[PDB]
Amino acid sequence: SFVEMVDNLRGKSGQGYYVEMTVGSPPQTLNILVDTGSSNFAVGAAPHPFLHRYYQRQLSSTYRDLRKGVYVPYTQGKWEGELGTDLVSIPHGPNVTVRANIAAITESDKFFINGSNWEGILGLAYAEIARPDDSLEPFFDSLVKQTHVPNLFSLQLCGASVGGSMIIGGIDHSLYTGSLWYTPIRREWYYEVIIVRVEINGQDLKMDCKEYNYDKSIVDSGTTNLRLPKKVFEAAVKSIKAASSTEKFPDGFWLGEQLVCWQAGTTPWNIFPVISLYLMGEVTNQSFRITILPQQYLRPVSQDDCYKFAISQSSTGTVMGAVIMEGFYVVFDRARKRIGFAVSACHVHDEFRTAAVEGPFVTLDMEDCGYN
Ligand SMILES: COc1ccc([C@H](Cc2cc([N+](=O)[O-])ccc2OC)c2c[nH]c(N)n2)cc1F
Repeated sequence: SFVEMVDNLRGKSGQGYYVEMTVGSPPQTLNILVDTGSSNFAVGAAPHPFLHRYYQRQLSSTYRDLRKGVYVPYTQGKWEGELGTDLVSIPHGPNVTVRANIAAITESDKFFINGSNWEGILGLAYAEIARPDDSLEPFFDSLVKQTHVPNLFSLQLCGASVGGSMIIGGIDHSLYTGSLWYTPIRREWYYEVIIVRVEINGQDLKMDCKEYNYDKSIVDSGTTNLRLPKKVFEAAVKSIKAASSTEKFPDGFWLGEQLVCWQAGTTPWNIFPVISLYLMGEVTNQSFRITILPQQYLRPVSQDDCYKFAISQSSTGTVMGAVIMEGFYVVFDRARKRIGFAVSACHVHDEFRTAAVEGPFVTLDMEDCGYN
């Protein structure tokens, strides 16, 4: 089972992964970004230069107008829409059709990306961060309530046309290897977690573990990079720099501005360190760590192989984005309020190193790593 859902994700590097969904009756097909960093089901519902398709409510016999608007400011830009409901389904997902809240995006400024394969967003986080308020039930919540699909989904984000799998309602064994280790979901808004220790090539970053989670640490498929707090990013980069000093790179590379290139097939992966995040475990004083390779944080972008540094600075806490998720099979066990990590069956590595998920490790005062 779940074979119907395997490989149901596609994507364009740096733009996220999208699943195919249909909305309305008769069904209208759209590509919806899979975002565990937001909680709205929003879709383009009016003409736009970047949208080559859009939700046409007037053509759905099953549409219902909630007669309420929503205004979402996004960085330097925004989107606005009319809230409503309609029948939604996932062609390559569970065989269910559900009535869900839909934010019909009717106006936007600097939101939709020029030439992006997706026309909407599927916010899989919790209601607390749903716009305009926590009373707009997130899609996955309606899905679970209206069907018998277990309260759980898993993501295998593979990279370099990127692809992956979103398994709704189960765990597909062929998507990972070894063990799944679970970290508790600290609070149900974002998929917030607690990082209790960071290593660069085995060397402890040695910071107040509260810094790692300041002001929070989330798992966000809607973010490309691994984004770390300023103090943490600064330390991580210093350490990553030291670890790879056999070659020097322009300060622009460490800022994600400049690229770094090598003769096709000669990328010096080994001079780059691995990165380990220790996550709070399910058992007392027990943690586990997930380790990613340069193949994860060096985003491929001629007859050379060129890459961009995919670790960047955050002011809104740690974001375990695609850079992290692409090394692992990530299980969002909402039912049990925990997130599973297993080595991904599709992650990119070489013959000497591999992403890892190891445990347990004795760790005291893990609660103290949580920032308030
Ligand atoms: C409910 O309101 C929003 C939901 C999601 C986003 C973006 C989605 C997005 C993802 C990627 N992407 O690269 O996956 C690129 C561009 C995007 O928006 C244009 C986002 C930001 N962070 C998260 N989790 N998602 C912005 C919103 F205003």
